[PDB]
Amino acid sequence: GGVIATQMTYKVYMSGTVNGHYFEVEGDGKGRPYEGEQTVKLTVTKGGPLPFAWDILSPQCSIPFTKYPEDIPDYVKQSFPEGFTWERIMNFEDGAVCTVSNDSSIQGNCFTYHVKFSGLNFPPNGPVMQKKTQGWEPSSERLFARGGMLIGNNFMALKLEGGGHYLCEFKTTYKAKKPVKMPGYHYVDRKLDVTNHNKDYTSVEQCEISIARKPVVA
Amino acid sequence: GGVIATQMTYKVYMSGTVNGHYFEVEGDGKGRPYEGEQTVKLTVTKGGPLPFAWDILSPQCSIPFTKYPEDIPDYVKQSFPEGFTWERIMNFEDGAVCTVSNDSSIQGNCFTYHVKFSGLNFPPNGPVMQKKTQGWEPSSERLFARGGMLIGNNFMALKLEGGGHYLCEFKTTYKAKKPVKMPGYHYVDRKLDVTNHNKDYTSVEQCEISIARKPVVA
Amino acid sequence: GGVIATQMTYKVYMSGTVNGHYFEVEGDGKGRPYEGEQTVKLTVTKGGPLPFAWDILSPQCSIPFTKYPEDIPDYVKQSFPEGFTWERIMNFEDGAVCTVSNDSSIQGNCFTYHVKFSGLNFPPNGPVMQKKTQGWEPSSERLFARGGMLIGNNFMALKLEGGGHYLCEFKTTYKAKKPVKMPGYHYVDRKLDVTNHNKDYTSVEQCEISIARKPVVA
Amino acid sequence: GGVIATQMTYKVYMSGTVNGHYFEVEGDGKGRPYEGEQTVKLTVTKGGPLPFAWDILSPQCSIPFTKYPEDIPDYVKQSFPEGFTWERIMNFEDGAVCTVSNDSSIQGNCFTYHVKFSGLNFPPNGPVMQKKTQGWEPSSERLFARGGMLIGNNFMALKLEGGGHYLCEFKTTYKAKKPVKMPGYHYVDRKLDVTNHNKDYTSVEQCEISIARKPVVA
Repeated sequence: GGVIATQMTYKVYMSGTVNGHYFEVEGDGKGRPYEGEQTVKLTVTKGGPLPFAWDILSPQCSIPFTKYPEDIPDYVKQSFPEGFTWERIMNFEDGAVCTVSNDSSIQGNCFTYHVKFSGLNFPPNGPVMQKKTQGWEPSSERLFARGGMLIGNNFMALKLEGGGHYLCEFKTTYKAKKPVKMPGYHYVDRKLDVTNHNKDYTSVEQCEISIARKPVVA
Repeated sequence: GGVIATQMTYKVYMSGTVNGHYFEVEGDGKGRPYEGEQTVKLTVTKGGPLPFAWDILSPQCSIPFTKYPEDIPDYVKQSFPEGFTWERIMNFEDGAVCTVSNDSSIQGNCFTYHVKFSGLNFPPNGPVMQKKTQGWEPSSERLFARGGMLIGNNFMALKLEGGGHYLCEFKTTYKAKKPVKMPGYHYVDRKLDVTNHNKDYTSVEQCEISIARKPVVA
Repeated sequence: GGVIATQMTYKVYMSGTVNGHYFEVEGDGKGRPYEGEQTVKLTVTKGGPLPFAWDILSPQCSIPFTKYPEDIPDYVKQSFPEGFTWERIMNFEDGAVCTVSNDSSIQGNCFTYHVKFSGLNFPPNGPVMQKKTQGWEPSSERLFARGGMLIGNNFMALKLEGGGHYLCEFKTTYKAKKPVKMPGYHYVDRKLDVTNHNKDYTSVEQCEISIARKPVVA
Repeated sequence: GGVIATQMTYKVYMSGTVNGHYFEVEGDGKGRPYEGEQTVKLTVTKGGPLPFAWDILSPQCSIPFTKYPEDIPDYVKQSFPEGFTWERIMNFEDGAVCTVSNDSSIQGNCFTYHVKFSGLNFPPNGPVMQKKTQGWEPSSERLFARGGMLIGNNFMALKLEGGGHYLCEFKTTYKAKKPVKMPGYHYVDRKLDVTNHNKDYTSVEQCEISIARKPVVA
């Protein structure tokens, strides 16, 4: 890689509000960027215990750790050392909407992610405010190039306590801070699991596997 | 299969309007339902030549022909001989919206699809009314069970003449006419290509490969 | 008016499907186009009794009968004798979507409206399929000019049996068949009431008052 | 009013990001709450000069100053001294989305508004990032009660330099911190004008007239 080692670490500084409730989070992560393997530990440093499902924040806590085949240009890795930013819109089926923005920078062997999260209109008796969600189903992000940016769309779904799903549509725009070689139409399959946490989720550990690929049936 | 042979044929009767323009279509198709392989020939029997891109109609012309692994229940095949119906909403990025409804019945070795298509708000100088589209990128439909129905979401994209993409979000609801064994969270990867057509697309031939699968990274 | 008399009549021919259920409707209407007063009688000539709330069809049954102040150009009236068409998208809060297209022509003292209605994804246990709706709250359509077309947006709401509202967002695009003088940013306030009907709504009578105006607080 | 004087003042503390760009704003306002008349002066205290149109922030800078007829219960005024909060979603026609949350408190004769603004996906060559907008057309918010909250929908539009409009749909949810008497289906007409500002809009003065009313044609 030259700029990105086979083994990297990263820090996460997140801030934001959910239905008006302010909060702050810090995380320490590590993983093999070229293997698409990752793990991170979060701490609600302010505003905890959170009155909403942690699952809505788990996806906001690292694109550089995506396994890209050699024949598919890696938009995000190419952006360093300059780095990139991403902007995300999350539309939940019960009307809740979230806007999230990240700034990813690099320093030596450590990535630094600054995140601003804004979510609202989560129904008081809904899955999020009642904490009835149980993790995200594995997902598949559809990605393509446009205006020098990489745009990703994903039909996410949170498993519900008692069965059923709580749908959320994701739209993420990755913006490199310098022009890079754009990839073709492809996908990134992911698995995001909370592997550990304390009773009130003021402490959480997450694992994620991200692998890019070309259309299965082409 | 018992009800669905290894080799089947099917007839398509489509009717509808696009920005007020009425039209009728008839098709003769054939394929191997258990192999997910298909081919169909369409004829614009009324209202032709069509003043809009044929690509918006190609996806409306056959779920029974989807290759499902044995460990994933095939919602659509299970529905026969009773059959099923599907309702679809297509949201294009330039504001155009389409609502499509199908009724799939079976008689011996032949499937019969009756289709009603309603599309409007296609900008006069847009890709559809100017016929600047060049086929659909291969897609991946996210499917899950709910209320006894199978619901599918797909981020489709039409290739544009001169480069670039014209996005369309698909939402399809499959309704069996009798209760069947519901599948888990899965996907269906597809490839839909117009393999032949005359000058004004009043005649068209399409090929499609549909394969179901479980999450890649799980 | 010269082309539009002070008292006019009109015929309505509607066809369409709701969750796959086909139907046909015919109506005889009359009103004072310059006073914005209207009344029409509908008959479900085919596919009745309808298994869904009639309220979703009441708004599809006459823009020429809108009272426009003299200082606000009347886009629709100006279009005659050539006439115009309108395309409408209806988004209900429970996910149901409808696409509607009309063609308005004139012959002497009578207007003729041909309508195609396509609605689907109405939840089986929802307000529409269970017939729990009780009319539309009076509405206010926001209108402005663009590309020679008049575009209207309206936040509609159906009153529910037992209290509460069932929201629906309307987007209507009016397309004159000949260039006309475009109006500025304005609104059209309406009142649409079912004044009579038989037991299964296979027969219905509707009254409507439509008045254009400039912003109240400007 | 007892709690709200005929003449009041208020302070505004806003913070947020637009396409990743952080900023802070402070304002001093005054007005006659029962007359629906208002005026406020803003200062970009941090992150200026802003690289985006100020118009997107003008609507985030005071519901208490709305003239409500006596026969229509004033949800917001009733909430004091406890106060209320509002959550807003802004959907622009070019894809940009904003989520805004406010907290309105009262102390004597002064209202205090704390605001968090999150906006993103504003196209770099769009009206907002290029500063081609010229104020909001007067608007009309559709309001109704639900779950003890007041919900408002508004079809907003920004005038564009060179003619034309840039559409934005508003959805605002007002949440009183204590139960109050809920109003019926009604509207609030508004006029929001930037009456003064310096060259780079790091200083701005805004005027607003807000009047509630029942449906015009009922």
